[PDB]
Amino acid sequence: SNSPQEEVELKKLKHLEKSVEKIADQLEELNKELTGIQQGFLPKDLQAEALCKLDRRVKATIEQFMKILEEIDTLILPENFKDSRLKRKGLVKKVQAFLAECDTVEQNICQ
Amino acid sequence: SMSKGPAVGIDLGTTYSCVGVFQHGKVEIIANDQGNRTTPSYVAFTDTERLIGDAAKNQVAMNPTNTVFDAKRLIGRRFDDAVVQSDMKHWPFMVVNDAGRPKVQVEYKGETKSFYPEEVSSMVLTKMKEIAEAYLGKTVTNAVVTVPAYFNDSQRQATKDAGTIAGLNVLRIINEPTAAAIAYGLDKKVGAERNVLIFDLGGGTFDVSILTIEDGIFEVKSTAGDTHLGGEDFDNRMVNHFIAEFKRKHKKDISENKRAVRRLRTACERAKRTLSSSTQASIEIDSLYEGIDFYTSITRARFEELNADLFRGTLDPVEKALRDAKLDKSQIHDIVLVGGSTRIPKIQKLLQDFFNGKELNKSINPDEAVAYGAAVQAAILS
Ligand SMILES: Nc1nc2c(N)ncnc2[nH]1
Ligand SMILES: [Cl-]
Repeated sequence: SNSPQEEVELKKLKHLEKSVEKIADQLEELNKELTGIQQGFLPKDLQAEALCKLDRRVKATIEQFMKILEEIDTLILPENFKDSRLKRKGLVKKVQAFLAECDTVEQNICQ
Repeated sequence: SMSKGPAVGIDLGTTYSCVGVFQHGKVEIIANDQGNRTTPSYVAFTDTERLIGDAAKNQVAMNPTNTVFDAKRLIGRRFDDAVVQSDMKHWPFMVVNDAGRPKVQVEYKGETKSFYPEEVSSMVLTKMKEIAEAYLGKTVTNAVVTVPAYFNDSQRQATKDAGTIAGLNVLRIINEPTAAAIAYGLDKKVGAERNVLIFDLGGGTFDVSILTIEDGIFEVKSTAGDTHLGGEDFDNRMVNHFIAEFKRKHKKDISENKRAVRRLRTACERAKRTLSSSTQASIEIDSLYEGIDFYTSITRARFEELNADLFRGTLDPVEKALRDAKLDKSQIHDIVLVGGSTRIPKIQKLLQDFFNGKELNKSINPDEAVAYGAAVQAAILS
C-alpha cells in the first residue's frame, strides 16, 4: 500500500535523522572532553573549573535536541503510514536517549 | 560603500518589532535575516558576544539571566514606578536602581554590566536599521518610530534617545493607534470628523484607543486596556486543558516535566494559529511523557469555550474607552484590528456583534499595521 505521499514524510524524517547525527557528534566530543579532564593531569580543584567551562556547550546541545523534538512534533502521519510512524517513534526515542546522556553530563559539571 | 536609501517606519514593540518601507506605491514589510517579518525585542549577553533579535530569543533557555526583553515596559520610567516594581518580579534578569533610574544588570564577557532601557532599545533599533539595509542594499538613517498613545513625556523622550543612540535620524514619533489609522488611510476619507476605535491585542498587551480625525488632525480621546493580556493567556488555557486530558486518559501528571510541558506548549501555540483558519487542529507528540504517545485534536469551539471569559473580557476595555471619550458605540466610524491575537475569529465576532454587524479594518496583517502606518508617515516626511 506504499504511497508516493509517504515518501515526502520519510524524506522529512531522513533530514531530521541527519540533523540529530550532527548534534550527537557534538555530544560525543563533549563526552571525550569530560572524560579527558576526569582522567587527566589536573589536580581535583583545577578539574572542577575545567569541567564547568563545558556548561555552555552542553546547554546548546540540549537546546538543539529540543528544537528537533519540536520540529518532529509538527508532523501528522496517518495510521496507514506505518513506516513513517515507526521512523518518527524511533527518532524521538533516539533523541530522548541522547537528552538523558546530556542530563548525566549537566549534573556532573558545575556541582 | 552603499548608496543612500529611503526613510523607514519602525514599530518598536514590547515583544516584537517590525520595519516597513514605502516603495513602488506600496508598503513592504521587511523580512529579517531569518526570513521573519517581525523581530523579537530581545538582547542577550554571552561570555563571547552580544545577540539581538531571533539569535537572542533562540538562546533564552540556555542563558535566561543575561537575555533582556520587555525594555519597553521600563523605558522612560523611574525605578520606583509601580509598573517597574510589579514587572521585575517576573523577569529572570536583574533590574537595579541608579540614582532613581532603572538599569538592566547582566553578565557580559565575564564582567558585570548595566544598561539604561534606551540603550537596550537602541540595540533593537540598530538591528531594525540593519534589517532594512540588508533588504534595500542601501544605507538607512531616517525613520519614524512609534510609541503607545499613553506614553508620557519621559517615555517619549527616552524612545527618541534610543533612536539617536542607534544612529537613526528620528523624523517623527507617532502614536501606535495613529499609525494603525494612517495604514488604513482613515485620515483621507471624505466627510465630517470621524471617530476611530483601535483594537490592539498583540505583543503581550491589550490596548484600546479612541481617536477623532478632523481635517486630517488626530486627537487621542481615550485609552483603555489590560497591560499583560495576550496570546500567551490563550495558550495557557490550551496547555491546562491538555494536561487535564493527559491526567484523565493516562492517570499521569506531566506538569513537573519542563520538557513535556514545553513540547505541549509549542504544539498548542501552533494549533491555536491553525484554529484561526481551520475548525480543527490535530497534535501528534510521540513519547510525550513516560514513553506515552499523545495523539489528540482540539476544535475551534473547544478553544473558544476554554477562553470564553478572556475573549468576552476584551469588550470591557472598549466600553471603558467609549465612556471616557464620551461616545456611544453607534458614533464609531471605523474599527481597526491590530496585534496577532485579533486573527482569532471569536474575537472578531464579539467585536463586530458589539458594533451591530459593522465591518472591521483587518485586511492589513495585524502584527504589521503599526509599522505599515509608520512607513507611510516616513515617506510623507521624506
Ligand atoms: N501572531 C499571531 N498569529 C496568530 C494566528 N494566526 N492566530 C491566533 N493568534 C495569532 N497570533
Ligand atoms: Cl522583504
